[PDB]
Amino acid sequence: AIGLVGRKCGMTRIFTDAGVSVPVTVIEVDPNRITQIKTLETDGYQAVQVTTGERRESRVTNAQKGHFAKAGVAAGRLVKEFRVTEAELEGREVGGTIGVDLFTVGQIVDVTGQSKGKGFQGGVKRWNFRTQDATHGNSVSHRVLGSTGQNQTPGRVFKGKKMAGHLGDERVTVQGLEIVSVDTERSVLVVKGAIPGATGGDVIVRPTIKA
Amino acid sequence: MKTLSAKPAEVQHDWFVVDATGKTLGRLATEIARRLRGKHKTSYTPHVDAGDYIIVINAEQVQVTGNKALDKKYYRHTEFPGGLKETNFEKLVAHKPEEIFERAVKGMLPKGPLGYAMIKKMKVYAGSEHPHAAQQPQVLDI
Amino acid sequence: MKVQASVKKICGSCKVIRRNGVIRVICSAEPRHKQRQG
Amino acid sequence: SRVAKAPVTVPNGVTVTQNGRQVEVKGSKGTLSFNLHALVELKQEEGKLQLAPAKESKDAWMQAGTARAVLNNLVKGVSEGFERKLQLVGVGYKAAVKGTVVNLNLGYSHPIDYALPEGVTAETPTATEIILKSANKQLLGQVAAEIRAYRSPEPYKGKGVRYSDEVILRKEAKK
RNA sequence: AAACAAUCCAGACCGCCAGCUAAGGCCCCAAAAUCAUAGUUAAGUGGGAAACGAUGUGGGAAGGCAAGUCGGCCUGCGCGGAAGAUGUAACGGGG
RNA sequence: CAUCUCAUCCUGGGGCUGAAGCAGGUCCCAAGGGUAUGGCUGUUCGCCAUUUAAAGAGGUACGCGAGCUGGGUUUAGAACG
RNA sequence: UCUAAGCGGGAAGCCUACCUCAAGAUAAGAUUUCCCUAGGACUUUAUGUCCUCUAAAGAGCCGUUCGAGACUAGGACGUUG
Ligand SMILES: [Mg+2]
Ligand SMILES: [Mg+2]
Ligand SMILES: [Mg+2]
Ligand SMILES: [Mg+2]
Ligand SMILES: [Mg+2]
Ligand SMILES: [Mg+2]
Ligand SMILES: [Mg+2]
Ligand SMILES: [Mg+2]
Ligand SMILES: [Mg+2]
Ligand SMILES: [Mg+2]
Ligand SMILES: [Mg+2]
Ligand SMILES: [Zn+2]
Repeated sequence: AIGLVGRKCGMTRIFTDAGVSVPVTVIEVDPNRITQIKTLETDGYQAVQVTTGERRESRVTNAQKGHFAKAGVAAGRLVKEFRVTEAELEGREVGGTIGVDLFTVGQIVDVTGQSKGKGFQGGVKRWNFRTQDATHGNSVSHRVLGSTGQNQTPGRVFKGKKMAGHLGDERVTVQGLEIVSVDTERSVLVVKGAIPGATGGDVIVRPTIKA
Repeated sequence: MKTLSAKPAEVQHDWFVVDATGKTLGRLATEIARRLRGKHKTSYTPHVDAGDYIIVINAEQVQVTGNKALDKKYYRHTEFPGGLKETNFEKLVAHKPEEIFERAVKGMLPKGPLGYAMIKKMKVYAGSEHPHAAQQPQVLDI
Repeated sequence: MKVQASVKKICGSCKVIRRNGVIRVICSAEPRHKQRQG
Repeated sequence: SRVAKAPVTVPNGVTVTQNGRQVEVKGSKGTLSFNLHALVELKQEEGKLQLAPAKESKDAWMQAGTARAVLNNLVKGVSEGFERKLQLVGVGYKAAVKGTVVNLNLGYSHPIDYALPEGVTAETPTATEIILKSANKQLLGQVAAEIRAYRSPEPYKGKGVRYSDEVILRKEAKK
């Protein structure tokens, strides 16, 4: 299903007439420009490759210059593919635009983004590990992992053991979000809930796959 | 007079295509392994690969006897703490017949660099057509 | 069903059947005479 | 086998062709098909099938008996089909054969729509009654059993879907 | 004999790109039979196990009743009985 | 901080019932997930209080002290019988 | 007679399905676009050697930095900002 590429602009609230306050995220959607269409005879799968935003000409390589010039679009700051079906490819064509009116108020969507990076983190923050007693004779180990295995059988650490490591900065999808408003003059989506990432980060909005 | 080894530079690999329709799996794999190893040549050398290329077509029509289509299990371990996975002969032959032929033949070959080089020469295809017509394979009827 | 190592006719209406290599006893008179060897 | 070694009677009107290992029985009310086991061959005189094993083994005699019984059913049903009767017992249990579906009310929170296959036809003379019929005896039995499976007769009062030719184990709940 | 002091075959003076054999083997890993003849098993039994259970299936000696049928034995090979902890894991593997 | 087994505690699917219904008893299949907080005691356990859908049984050097503790037990002091 | 031939139904379990990673998948896959088109000599006569001319697409160093970060890596920009 074809989606949009926008930018997390920030969070707000929307008051309903009945007094309910709704936490919302504003996604700014520069209208996406179709750069390529992949079909079964050429690529082995059907997809719509789209670009959005703008990139100055000195940061655009010659390869990408020619790739955007083949289509009738200007270079954007990123290029993304959406895997689609036929009959979801009727009025789509290279050099076309996919705007914010692809979504309706109340439609359920999934938002994909890059979560905030927390760097190197320990078991407590990364795996919800429990701390050991702060003061009952406890030595210099309060937030440490504890045991990492067993004795001589198996005599190793198993794969997938939860240890300290880099946390966040991953691709995350939040499903089941509702479209609170579709401002086509501001080119903005307003969705209910929280979406992954920081303000200014790239987010992909798709129709919900749960259906 | 001393016994000579085949030089790798003068080994002549030949291409063959065998049809697997309605053949016993193991009884075809033994002949494939013999051809791949080069055991049918008088220049046979255990440290040299002098075998032939073998194209297997219609690989998904290979047969097992008895009740093995349902009873023969194929195992994997992902090396994760509970990650032992299991499949059937009939599920795997309708999903990956090339893995069936590769597992059958790789166990009948030597286990080492030369063995991997020998297994590289078996090309397995589920359909009736293969892409190696440039190599002009001869019909090896087993 | 009774899953036993010893299965046999109980009443005169119990039939001894073999199904998929399992010896079973099915009875039309008494549903409680159903047996499977195992 | 005694079931085999007895020739099936073909009434006048039904044809039975034997193209290959397949066997096609055409009649006034159907076109059924059958496969012959590799251990048994077929031949008519003019209007009588005589199934006989080849190689004369015990397996072949078993398979020949099976082929004779199935072909006798095929001829019988293609000439004049089979029919089965279901009876619904219990208050509120109703059945309506509309179009090619059976709408059943069997003490549930929703009525069951059963979709008859292309071989089987259904009818309803009375609400607590279904008469199915088809050429295929196997298909008829399958449809009847699948309908009965929705609500089988219970021992304590007999309520449910039952066969007309079915004896029900009755019980009681003396304290 | 997978691996395996004490099992089986065999007692190493040194050399050889010679031959015959033992135990054990001869589809492939891996040297030699996809050898031959006649049977049995369908359980991957072979390739772990008992009391006991059973119209499995092959053979033998009888017996009763008369389109053959009944149920008693003695045996060959099978079936159930048969649940464990890192990973198939009770043919070394492929098969 | 775990990981496995299944001889299953809950949840899922069935047979029988001395199964009216509700609810049970018992056997079969099933290891995906889940599977208390406290008082007492060094306790494991156990008892009790109150929950829970349930508060499973085991293996892992009776898993885990070059990860923590050191209450018990098993150094040297001291006392009672 | 559910099974021998043939045809079905049937579970939180299995395979998919949902999410994330993933071509070092050495079998290293695919698509789009972009760049490089000079002369000689010497023989070991061949992805041969040396000399002259060439230095592309792009990448990096470096700098201003970051909602990215142990160092890295990654993202943005460097005056036409
Ligand atoms: Mg200290
Ligand atoms: Mg401290
Ligand atoms: Mg080890
Ligand atoms: Mg050895
Ligand atoms: Mg000899
Ligand atoms: Mg050999
Ligand atoms: Mg032979
Ligand atoms: Mg169990
Ligand atoms: Mg307690
Ligand atoms: Mg311990
Ligand atoms: Mg102490
Ligand atoms: Zn009985």
